[PDB]
Amino acid sequence: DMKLLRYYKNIWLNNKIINWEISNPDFLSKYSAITSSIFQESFNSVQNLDQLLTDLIETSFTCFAQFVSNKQYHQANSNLTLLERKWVIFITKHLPLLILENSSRSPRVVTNALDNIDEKVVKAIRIYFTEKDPSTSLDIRHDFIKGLIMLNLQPASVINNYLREDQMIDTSILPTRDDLFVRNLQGIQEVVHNTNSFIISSLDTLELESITESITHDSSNGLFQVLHNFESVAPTKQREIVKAFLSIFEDAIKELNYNRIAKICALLFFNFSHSLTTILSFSSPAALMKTLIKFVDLSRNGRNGSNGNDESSEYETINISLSFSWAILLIINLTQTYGISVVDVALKYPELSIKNSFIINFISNLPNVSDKYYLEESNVNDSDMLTKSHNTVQSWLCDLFVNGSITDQLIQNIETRQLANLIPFIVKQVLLSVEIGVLTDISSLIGGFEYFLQPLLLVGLIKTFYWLEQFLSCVKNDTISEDILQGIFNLLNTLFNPVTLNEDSKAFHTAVLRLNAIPLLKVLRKFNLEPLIAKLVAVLNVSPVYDVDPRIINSENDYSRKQLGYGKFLILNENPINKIMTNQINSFWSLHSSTYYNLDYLFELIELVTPKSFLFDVLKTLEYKLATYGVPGSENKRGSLDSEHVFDYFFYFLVLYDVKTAEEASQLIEYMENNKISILKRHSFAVLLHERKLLNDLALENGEITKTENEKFISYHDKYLCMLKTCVF
Amino acid sequence: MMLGEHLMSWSKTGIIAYSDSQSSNANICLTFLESINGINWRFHTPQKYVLHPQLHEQFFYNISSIHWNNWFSLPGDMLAVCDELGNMTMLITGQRPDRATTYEKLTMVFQDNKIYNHVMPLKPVDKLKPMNIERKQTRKEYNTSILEFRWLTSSKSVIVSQFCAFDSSSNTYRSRAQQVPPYGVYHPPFIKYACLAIRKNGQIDFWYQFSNSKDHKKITLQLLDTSNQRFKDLQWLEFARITPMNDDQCMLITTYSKLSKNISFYKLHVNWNLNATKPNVLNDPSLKIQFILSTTLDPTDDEGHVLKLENLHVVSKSSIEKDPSPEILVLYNVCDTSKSLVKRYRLAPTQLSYNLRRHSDIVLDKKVTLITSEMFDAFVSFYFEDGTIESYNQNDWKLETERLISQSQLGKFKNIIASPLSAGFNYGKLPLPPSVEWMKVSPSMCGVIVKQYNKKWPQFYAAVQKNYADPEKDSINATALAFGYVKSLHKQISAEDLTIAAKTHILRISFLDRKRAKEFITTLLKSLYSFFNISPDAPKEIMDKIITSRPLQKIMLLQLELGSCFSQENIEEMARVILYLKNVLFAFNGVARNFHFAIEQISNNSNQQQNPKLFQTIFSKQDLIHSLIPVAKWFVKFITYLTQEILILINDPTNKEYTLVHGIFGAKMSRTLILSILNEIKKVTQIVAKFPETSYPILNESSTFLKLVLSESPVDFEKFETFLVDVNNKFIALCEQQPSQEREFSLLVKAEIPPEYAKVGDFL
Repeated sequence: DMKLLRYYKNIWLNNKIINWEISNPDFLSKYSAITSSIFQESFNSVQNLDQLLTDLIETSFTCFAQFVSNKQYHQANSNLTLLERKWVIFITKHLPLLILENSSRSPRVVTNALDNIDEKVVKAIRIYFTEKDPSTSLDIRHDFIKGLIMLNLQPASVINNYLREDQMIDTSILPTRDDLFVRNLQGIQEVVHNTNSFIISSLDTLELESITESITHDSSNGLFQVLHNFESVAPTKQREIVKAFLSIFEDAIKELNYNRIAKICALLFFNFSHSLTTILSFSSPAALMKTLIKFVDLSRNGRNGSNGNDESSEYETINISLSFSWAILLIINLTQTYGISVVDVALKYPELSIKNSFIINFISNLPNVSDKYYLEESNVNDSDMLTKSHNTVQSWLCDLFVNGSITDQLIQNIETRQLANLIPFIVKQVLLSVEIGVLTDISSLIGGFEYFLQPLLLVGLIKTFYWLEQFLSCVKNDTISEDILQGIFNLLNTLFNPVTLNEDSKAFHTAVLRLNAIPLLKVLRKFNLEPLIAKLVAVLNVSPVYDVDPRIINSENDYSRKQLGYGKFLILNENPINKIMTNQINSFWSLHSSTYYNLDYLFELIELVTPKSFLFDVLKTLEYKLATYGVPGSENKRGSLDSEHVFDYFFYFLVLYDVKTAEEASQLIEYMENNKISILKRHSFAVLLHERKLLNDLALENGEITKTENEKFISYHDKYLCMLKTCVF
Repeated sequence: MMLGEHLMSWSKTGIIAYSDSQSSNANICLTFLESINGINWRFHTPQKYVLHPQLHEQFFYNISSIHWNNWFSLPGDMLAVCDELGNMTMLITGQRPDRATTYEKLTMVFQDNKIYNHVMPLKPVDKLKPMNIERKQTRKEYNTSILEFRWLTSSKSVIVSQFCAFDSSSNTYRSRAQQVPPYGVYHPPFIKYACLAIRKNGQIDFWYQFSNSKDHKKITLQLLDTSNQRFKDLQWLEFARITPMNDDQCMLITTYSKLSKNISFYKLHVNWNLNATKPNVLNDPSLKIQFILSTTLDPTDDEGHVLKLENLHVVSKSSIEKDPSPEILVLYNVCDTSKSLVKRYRLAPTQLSYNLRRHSDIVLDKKVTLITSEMFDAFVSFYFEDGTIESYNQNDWKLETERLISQSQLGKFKNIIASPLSAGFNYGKLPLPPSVEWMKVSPSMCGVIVKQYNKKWPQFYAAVQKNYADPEKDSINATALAFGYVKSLHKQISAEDLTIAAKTHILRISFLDRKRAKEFITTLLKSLYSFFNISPDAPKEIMDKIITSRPLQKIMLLQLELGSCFSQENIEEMARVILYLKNVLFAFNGVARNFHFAIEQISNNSNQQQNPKLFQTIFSKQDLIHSLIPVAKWFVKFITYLTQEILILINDPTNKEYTLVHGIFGAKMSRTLILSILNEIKKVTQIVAKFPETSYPILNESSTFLKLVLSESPVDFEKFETFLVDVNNKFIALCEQQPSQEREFSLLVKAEIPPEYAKVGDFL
């Protein structure tokens, strides 16, 4: 009963932390109703607020303990750290606020909560830190108490209670006020009394050149200092800062202010000191996606009311081009590393035109470019546009490779969407021609590729880098002479190492090289070679990269006698898929091993084996273990109630992998009782169970299946519904 | 869940080897079709066997896939089965270490775990003693789990037919056969055989055996030839379909790795002879691999409905078709909608002034649960949920069962028919896939095999036609079934499935009008001769070629089964006597050639009489002639039956039940065939008289008895010899009197004389 409660609560917290639902004001209500939902019988106990906060404290600490103490059994390079940073952010940011506006400011309850923990967590944390590395080794408990001090929750005499008996902390040194302090140009810590005004004032005077070249922290801009010093922000103030961006960003879309839109996207993309992760950890990524995709979709109507007959048009067109081009880079970074799908948001919001959405089909075909150039895709049945489609290709090739200048007429007559596909087409044709031997002059091309770096033509580089590895992978296996190979690097180095960069293109060029750097580095090392890796490692070191082996980035001289793994999930012959899933069967059945409570290592494992084979190889294999060994935890093989709770562990886990939000549960109950519902959950178990339920019922009318077999299958189905309806999601 | 696409395999010789998952003592089963009482059919008794990795000297594992070597022009007897653990067990049938055996007895070649040679003849489980073997379930998908198995053909060429058209000028159907040169990868003659298997981890295997040795060799590689073993053991391929391409020694390993969520393409190259300058030094083939292309799948349709990849089946396309690029049929299902979309892609090189070009999209109204590609037929089968099957042709993706309705009749070639399915013979209400363990359309598409959970025996469903009351469609149907066998013989298929389907339609015809059904047989078998460019109205030179032809062993067998229900009818009797005369032909002339060579061996081997080899040679000379005596008794007993009917028919010429006597004499080659038998009989007796046995008088009994049985026959052979000779001359002058080609068919098959030639019947 207690074990059931703790398992259910740990999996519930893990799922809710993954699902970005911390910002939901229903967190405490669901956490309180967990106890009543788990026990079918009525449990009418008045749980006081201190009890709720204490339960949250030990639940979070034990969950983090298991999360960090299950990592040694993983592969040493099966690196997934998004959830680790997510735990850190939650425990250091939200729980202090949860106490702040949920607690009664009782110092005793905090002492009881942090004194009731086992020493196993402390021993494991210290052992792991020592193995990774006396040097200052602070734990997550110190950061928890420090945040409470800034909120006036506890006096400065409380931190000394939990400190080691030999080392104290000076009370005066610890910050005690929640006011923003920034180092000015003269070194005085200035008080930022107003947050929104500070952002807009700095944003207006912000320079796009100061993004990556300003390695030093002594920058005159206060806002840029905050990004590199993001780890020390006050607990309550960062919520205001995150909310400040949202209100400012939504207003910029309404007013069509192109200057501030492009600058904002540059800060968020690079993710200095884990800046972007905290943003999703406060606003829901769905709402952020909706406004962001509205701009990229509704921008079509904005080009029919502007006439290029003013000297500010070239300023505006560059401002328009960069505002649109940067907004694309924000989506790709979110989709690739942060695990968000563009298709899902269109289904949830009916106001988005799926069939007429250019963004949706662009991302899914990002690494692949069409061999033919089409001005419009929905009207391929017409030939009038195809006549001038070839005209555009020859017009741009002659002007950029022979004339050496870009006429203003070409830019005005073409849209950004055609440019996003025109640039990959031309570079592919030129690069392919060079490789075969059609093009033999390099020097004219080196200057030619310089024109792709202008602010007007910046959006054309997004698809250029993705195609490179597919181009390079064939090159790696194919036999290419060094004379051609050194030429390929010469043409490539022009895009990689420009001689000069404009004040609006230097940060953009680094940003695009950061999206698809990792697979490029692996292919390049398989072979003027060093500068490309030197440039690639330089742009990889500007900010941390998630789920990457740090040995790969700095493998210049380190030789640890262990082969590097470039992927999130890695498998060897010594530890094949059999051993891990046999250890999963030992955990799916007897809850052995230590790979559980790790949805990083399990969700990817499910996909690698597919939900069908994952469920098929465990459901029917359970009987063999059950028929011989028996139900663990009971010394008597009497009754099926003991085995009933064991089945609840397996079915409750599958529910969370299917249901992700609150209102979604109320609609899946109607799916079972019988269009838009199953669209979002193509790979869910619920679809697989329901599609077989209706199909075998059809055979029941025709009588090709025994009645006993049909009764067995529905037993699994009704159990899934029964827990779905009795538990609130 | 996906069905068992490779759980069962119909061997080209009729053996149905399928996986067994219910018996606790066996994992494989063998059976075949047999006739109950000449009319009905039943499957043979299941011959259960047990396969475990430790047959070389104990728990056995489940069977993953069964692949008969029926690909291309291979003999189709060497069965190699791969278990769930990844061990490839090769079983040879029809051969024993010491002698030759029938097709229902198995034998091992080698076992893989390292590979070693161990020849051992397997025995059935039921006959074997109770052994200590339990069904251990390998519920783990190992690195060595073979995804797709493919066989390698030899350098032999295969000749098949593509289609037939109705020649309205002659009001007859015409077919053209085109030779198919080998395409893809083929193993040289000096290698006994070769095979390829792709494992789920990406590791590849290449088993081969040298024709001059018994030891087996294995060469293994991995697809992802990276410098790190971290990614070597990561390629968990969901689908790995190997389609040979027209490129020399190349196989397109179309794989879909969910790790990178892209349909990656590969190319595999093999050099059979590394050192062509040293033919004597047989070097191991070298294996090479080269990455080519990778693409991402489309998320949505045109109208805004998302898609999920259900299956990735690429068709094995030869160079015959207009665009030889293989069709990558990525199936998608629109969720909560009965529609199912099948997007088609083709791989083509990138041209200057590779890539995947999208041709079109095809929408199907029902969800698909299984896809099986037909062999040597170019037919993709869509096993929908409701049991209906819609086979789309590879050429145009036009439905075969509805092609006639939508065919543009006007043109030079009309009524293009490729299979009996084009006529309209649609399968009935098949059992629902949830209850079905596995399905497989029969090779001729005439019926479907269904294995049921509660049925201990395989079922069978045939094709039915709703408009059986319309008499005008008999002309098309007979021609459609005529071409069904034409493809089967060229592919050396038994085509027992097609025989059952033809009889059921004939039976329904005979229930209403018995007269109509008889004409259906005559028209049906006539089209076979036209399709194969063999003419029973040709001059006598071609007639000798007909007797030695294999098809008469099968085309005559057709009426042996299609005419069984007709009691007291001579349609089957006429075919059997000619067929048995062929067996009678193999008796005398089969040994007349053998006996002739024994004459020369006597003279040249007369210089060593005391050697221990001549004594056995001498004994065998006079023993062989003894075994012919029982055959000669039936030979005399046969000619008396026809002579007896002569006396009976004279008194009552109006008896229709004794019309078989007319056809026997009417057959043109039979009169010559018996004359040839009488000729060699005279030659044998003359040779025996010229060269009698003198060393041992006791051995002369067999030679003397041969003379006695001929002289003591109740009817003199010389008088009977002139009987058939005179019939031939009279039946030739009648052809010049009036030209007719149906009389040749009538005297050979119908065993009757047309009413327009009633005067000819009185002469006999």
